[PDB]
Amino acid sequence: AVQPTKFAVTVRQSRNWADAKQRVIAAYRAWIRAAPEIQTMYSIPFPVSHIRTRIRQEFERHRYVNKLNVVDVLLQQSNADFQETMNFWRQQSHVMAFFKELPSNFITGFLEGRN
Amino acid sequence: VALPKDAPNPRAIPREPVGEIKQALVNPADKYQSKADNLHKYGAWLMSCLPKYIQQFSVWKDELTIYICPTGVIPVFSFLKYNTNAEFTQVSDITAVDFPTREMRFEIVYNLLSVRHNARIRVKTYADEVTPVPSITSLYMGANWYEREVYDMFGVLFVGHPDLRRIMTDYGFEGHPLRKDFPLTGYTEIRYDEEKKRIVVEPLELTQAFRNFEGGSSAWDQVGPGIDRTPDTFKLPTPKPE
Amino acid sequence: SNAVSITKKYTVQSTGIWERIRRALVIDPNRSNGVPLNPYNRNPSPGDNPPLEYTDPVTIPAGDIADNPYWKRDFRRNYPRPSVIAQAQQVALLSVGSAAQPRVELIGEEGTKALVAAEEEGKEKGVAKYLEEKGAEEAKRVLALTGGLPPTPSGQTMVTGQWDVHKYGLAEEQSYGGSYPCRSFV
Amino acid sequence: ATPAGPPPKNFRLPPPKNWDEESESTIDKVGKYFLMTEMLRGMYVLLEQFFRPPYTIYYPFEKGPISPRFRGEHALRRYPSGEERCIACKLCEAVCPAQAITIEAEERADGSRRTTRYDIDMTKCIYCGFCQESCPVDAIVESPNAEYATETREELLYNKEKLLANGDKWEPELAAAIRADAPYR
Amino acid sequence: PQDMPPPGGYEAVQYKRNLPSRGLFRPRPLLAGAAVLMLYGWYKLVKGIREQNELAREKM
Amino acid sequence: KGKFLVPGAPTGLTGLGTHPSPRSALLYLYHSTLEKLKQIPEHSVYRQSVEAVTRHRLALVESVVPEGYDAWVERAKKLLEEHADQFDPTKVGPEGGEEVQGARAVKVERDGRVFVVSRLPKEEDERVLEWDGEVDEGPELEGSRTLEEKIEGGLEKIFTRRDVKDTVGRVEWEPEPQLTAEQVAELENKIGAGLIEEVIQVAEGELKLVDTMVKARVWEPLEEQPRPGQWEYFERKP
Amino acid sequence: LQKVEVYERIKSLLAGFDKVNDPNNITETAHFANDLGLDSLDTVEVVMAIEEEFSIEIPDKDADQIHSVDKAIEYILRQPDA
Ligand SMILES: *P(=O)(O)OCC(C)(C)[C@H](O)C(=O)NCCC(=O)NCCSC(=O)CCCCCCCCCCCCC
Ligand code: SF4
Ligand code: SF4
Repeated sequence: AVQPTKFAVTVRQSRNWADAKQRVIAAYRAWIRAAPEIQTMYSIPFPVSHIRTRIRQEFERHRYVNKLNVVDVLLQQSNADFQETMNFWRQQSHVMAFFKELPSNFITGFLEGRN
Repeated sequence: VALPKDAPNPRAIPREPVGEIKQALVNPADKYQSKADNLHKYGAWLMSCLPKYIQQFSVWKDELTIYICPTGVIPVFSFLKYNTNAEFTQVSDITAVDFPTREMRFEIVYNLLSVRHNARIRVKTYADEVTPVPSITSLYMGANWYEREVYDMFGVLFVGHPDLRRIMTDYGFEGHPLRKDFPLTGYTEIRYDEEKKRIVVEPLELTQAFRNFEGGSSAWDQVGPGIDRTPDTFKLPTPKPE
Repeated sequence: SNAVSITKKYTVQSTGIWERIRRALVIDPNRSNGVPLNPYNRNPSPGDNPPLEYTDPVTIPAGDIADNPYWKRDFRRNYPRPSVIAQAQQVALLSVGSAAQPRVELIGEEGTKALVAAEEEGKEKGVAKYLEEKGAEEAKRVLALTGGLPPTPSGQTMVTGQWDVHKYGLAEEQSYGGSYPCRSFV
Repeated sequence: ATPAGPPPKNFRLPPPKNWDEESESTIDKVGKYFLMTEMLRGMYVLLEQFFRPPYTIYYPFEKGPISPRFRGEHALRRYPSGEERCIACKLCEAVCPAQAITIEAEERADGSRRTTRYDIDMTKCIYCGFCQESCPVDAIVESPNAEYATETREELLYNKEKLLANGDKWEPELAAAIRADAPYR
Repeated sequence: PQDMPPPGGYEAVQYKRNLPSRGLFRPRPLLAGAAVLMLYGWYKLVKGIREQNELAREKM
Repeated sequence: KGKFLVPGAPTGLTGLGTHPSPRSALLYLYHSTLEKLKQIPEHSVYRQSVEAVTRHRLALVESVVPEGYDAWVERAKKLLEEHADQFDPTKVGPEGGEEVQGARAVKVERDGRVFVVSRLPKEEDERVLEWDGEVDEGPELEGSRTLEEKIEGGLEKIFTRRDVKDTVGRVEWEPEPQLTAEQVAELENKIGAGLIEEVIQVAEGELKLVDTMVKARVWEPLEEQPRPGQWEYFERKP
Repeated sequence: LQKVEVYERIKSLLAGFDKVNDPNNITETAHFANDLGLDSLDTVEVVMAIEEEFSIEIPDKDADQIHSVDKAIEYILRQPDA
């Protein structure tokens, strides 16, 4: 067959919640380990602290998931997004599209038009 | 112009006239009955060899479809690759169809070829946004990229697939554009920005909105029900009178 | 050699001495230069072809004014329905046979009650269970449906009058002779 | 691989020939190797091309050939009286595969069914001809004109004023193309 | 009428491979003529160098 | 010269060469398959199908006997029975031995049929063949070594391995007569599945399929009933 | 390395982390979760910070084991890099 690429990971299902628990930590660790390496690959002018902050928030939005089959789709997406980033397939515009650098009240929203 | 000695002007040749043209009417479905019996027996035979997985089969004109449950993807395709009467050694294609009315949204449709028997066969299974499907990349090297297209376009995981990632969409792209609920023009669009000196992403605005003329569809049903063409050998008997 | 003469090839020709010169110094004097003939090629232009000359063709039955209702040629609305067999009534077809090859007589009444049972037993227990209790000879009768061996899948040619495998054979004339690794098949 | 049934006659290749079974003479084989013989033939074939007429035409003084069916830029056409042929049925707006046509109609001052808006986005069009195929009255046509390249994209947003002006200018060919191509439609 | 072929049909075209071996590119005549050029050239060379060595004797 | 096919000669299909022994190989493959089906219940149509197809094709391969087969099989019995130690897989391993640069052979049983698989040392040119083709395990361990390292080195092989030229207690196994290239075509006209090399690869994939069917238990009741509406499409009520 | 040297730098890093509940609770036998108030992701960041400071790579198997300061100290001594 054709060779899987450098960070290609075989798609496998989580055995139990302990499996998923350990994989999510492995994925979060691997992301924040790579933040210094992302910065010089993509010439990020922000410091690495901001990059790791964004990694933390992406993981935090899936914090309250209690379904193995939703976590494994999520562990799939991060694996592909990690592989995509580390092999430098995406470019600076894609990585900067990921950093964003709604009205806070009804009355603020009303006065400007909806938002 | 130096004309060749034996090439006459071909337009200058008179064509004999043709007048009344007779043309017989043909139902193009009638040629497919001489193998209707055979396509139903083959589909029935598979139903009996592999009754753990094969739910139903249908025969339309010359196409035989096999319906299976997703947990049987490996054994069924192993049977269709290696059996003597089932030397289906190519995967022509692997695609998905979205049916949002169905709990299992996605219909995974594989198409196989058997050059030994000059035969084609269709196998269909189902998945949803969270149920994965067993990959067939261990039996068919050529299925690697098809399953990547289903995953990219519809969002179906293929457990066991090596290197399952996007193949069609842009790199940072989010969403599965062949889903029915995915809008035709998407959510974002790009432009080069003068202030930032790069390509940036923005929420999608359109100078002229897409005009869906689907509401002009006929108020009257135009096709009807069709006909039944099942052979007698696959219909139940009728109780004769008295 | 399998060359046709230059004099039939509808290209601009050499003449006189330059014809003699060119046949002296080329590799094949029957090869053409590829330059079409101004009097013959695309002459007249399609934009000066007379309109009255072309006649739009109507076939006798479809286009007749008195021997075709539309409904006897409405082949689109006579489209085949897919014929779907499930395990619930594959057990049935094994239980009592088929309008072609029935198993038992099913004479009059008291046969209908057996007819529903064959369908009912299929819906209650499937094919694997059906073969379990009838044993191995029911499975052997399954192969009897195809003459004893498993059926062959249907071929897609019908060039011989029956749907079959196309029989590839080596072509009578091999264009590369035997000199080159490309062989010719029919 | 091969068809099911009897294997093709003589499908199995003959056994390989050895070095001393090849029936070519050493003088020929070595001569061809050292004299670069097959490539001298290719050099010669280029020589006789060198003494053949070229294929080149001198655009724009000479133009390549186009047919009556050729699909170029759009034009709106008129009857012999100067009345617009367009009646606002909207069929071409419906059939467009690229949604490049936007039409607004009303009853005109004299009660006539005529368009008020007629736009073709010439940067959305696919030049398929489906719009002229569907016209009931031969209004929208594609001219034989292909040379209309512009400095800006605003110059490619044709309104009714630009499209009628195109028909008013190109009518003699539009009529001669329809004349030559009508019986086949 | 529609665009039809002529009554008897068109005459056959040439499609079979046609690359006929031309004597201009055969390895026997090319080798032989090369040997004649190469042997005559050495003949003139023997005459030339013998004369130049004699021309050298006179200059010395 | 043209009596027999030449093993490894290209067949016209790329990567497919001429089989050194196609007849016995099909019997080995067919008998091996007829053995693995026995772990399937008799009411399985999959068993009956494969069992039917393989036996039908088996009787055809038997119908084409090579010349002198009876004479050789009588000789070859008197070799296996007299020197069973030499060809015993439990004694010489499944690969026929350890010395690849000499001849090797084991006796194998399928359905009760007896097979002898031989590994003639690979035919390579004299000028690129070092030590007769011996296997290079690398330099012997020298210097101060621990016993375990000497064990891991292969030190027990001095007392079991054989000098290839040492042939007194052994008999040279002559293999089976082969099919004359006419018979190969005649056999494959009966089978009708292409070249006999094609027939062989379909047979061996057929052998490996049985293990997957057995594990999956493909003859047991349906796993997942399709839920309501699962296979509904856009059909119009009849 | 020196045990006191490979511990002094940890206290500065751990106190330097933004949102520990209080810098006094860091001891030689303090737990990240029970004492220092760090959840799963905070603890993974702390091992990540420790590895960067010591210029060593902490593998997935032993990275999980570091849930307390003492475990970090023993691993740092065990791994031969500084
Ligand atoms: P502790 O017991 O508190 O454990 C914490 C965790 C998070 C493990 C939870 O308790 C938990 O189990 N929750 C469910 C699992 C979860 O949080 N999510 C599933 C993991 S996949 C995921 O979250 C992917 C996030 C997005 C992709 C990775 C982030 C990086 C994106 C790109 C960064 C920059 C690139 C340019
Ligand atoms: S189809 Fe022709 S006539 Fe009708 S609205 Fe369009 S341009 Fe006008
Ligand atoms: S030719 Fe152009 S304007 Fe006409 S239908 Fe096609 S895309 Fe639309």
